Amino acid sequence: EVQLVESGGGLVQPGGSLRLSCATSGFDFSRYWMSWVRQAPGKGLVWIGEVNPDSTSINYTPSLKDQFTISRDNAKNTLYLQMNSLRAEDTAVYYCTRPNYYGSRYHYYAMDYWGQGTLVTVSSASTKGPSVFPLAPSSKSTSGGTAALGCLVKDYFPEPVTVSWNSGALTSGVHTFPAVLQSSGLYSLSSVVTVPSSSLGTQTYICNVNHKPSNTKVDKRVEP
Amino acid sequence: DIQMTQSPSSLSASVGDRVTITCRASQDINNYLNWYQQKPGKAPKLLIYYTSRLHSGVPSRFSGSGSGTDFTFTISSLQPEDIATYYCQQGSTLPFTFGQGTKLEIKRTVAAPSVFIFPPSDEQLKSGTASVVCLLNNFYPREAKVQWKVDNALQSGNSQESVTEQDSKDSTYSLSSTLTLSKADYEKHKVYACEVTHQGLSSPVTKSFNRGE
Repeated sequence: EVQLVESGGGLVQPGGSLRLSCATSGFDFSRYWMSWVRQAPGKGLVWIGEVNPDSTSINYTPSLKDQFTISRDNAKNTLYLQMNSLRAEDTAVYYCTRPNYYGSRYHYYAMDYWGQGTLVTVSSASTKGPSVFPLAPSSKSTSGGTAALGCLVKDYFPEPVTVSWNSGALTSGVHTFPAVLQSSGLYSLSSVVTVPSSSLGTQTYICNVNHKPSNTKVDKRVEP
Repeated sequence: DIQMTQSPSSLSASVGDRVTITCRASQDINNYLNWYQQKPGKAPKLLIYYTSRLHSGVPSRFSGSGSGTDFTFTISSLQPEDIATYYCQQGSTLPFTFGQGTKLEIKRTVAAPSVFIFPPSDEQLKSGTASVVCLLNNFYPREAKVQWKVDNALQSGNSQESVTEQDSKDSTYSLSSTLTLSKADYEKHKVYACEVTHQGLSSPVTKSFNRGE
């Protein structure tokens, strides 16, 4: 099935440049128009622009034509977003999308597939990878037949961190908390899971932590 | 640029309710109108295209109507999984533009939290810091009080809270409270407790541990 994976997000200094990439799978990339949309934290969706199969038509939203250059590599099935002279107002999640349901002799489409997005943070601070600590299940974290366990992802910058449990095989009862800004200007979050109390000595629980801005990947085993 | 306005901007309804959202376009856009759903912490997903056409795998309970400048998005019977921000988007003229979004929230019955406490890990303690975590799981409504108590005394110190968005399965919230201390300060005290107040609780619930055991 259609897969869209953005990468390149992270920290950019004001006036700095960055190139985002969107690697695709599951479709003949060379037949589709491709698009980029952004979303500033807690704000709405803003269409940046589009590019046709042979790059003879590249259209942008007028107010962003200076900050962005869109291109594509058909041989690599990849979409690119060149970001130039970035401002604080450019901090956003950048989504690559696939236009489809094309209008007949009319420039219309609907974006049928979207990537998970890449967060671009515009700031003068430095990147920091996090420490990962277990939140061990105990009788103090057990309500009858239900036990809670988790991972504490501490002291990272910029956002985001992603957490999955047992390489995405555990999703029920998972709560990953919004990150909190600590007094040090570094972020911190926890991811928790509620599980059967009887499975504690049996089942293995591993939180998979990923902080792409620092290329930090940590698999922490959480034991009772 | 065509300006897309959505109404209401946010709404709360109960599971089983009929939900209707309107989209107005600043000019005639014929039927070149799309609707997207954005579930909490996820990317947008296409629901409807060309005003009323459903995309593959979209539940039959979602529908769209209208033409010209006025459009409607309907959920025939609201389900817990419909907690999301809904966006209309015009595909009539470049630049393609989105409405500001409509945040849909679910009203449900009172649920008391399950309270869990976590001492600092031996691994964190080795680095010279101790974070104590209090977890309030699956409660409703969002309103909750978490008080740290250290050796039965009220602890007014470096604690921070974080709350999730409404759960897509049971419409509840979860909350964490983290108390951070130096290893040296953590070792000065024996009992660590978090006292929880919620309207689902008849009396405040205290969860504690003795440092070490």
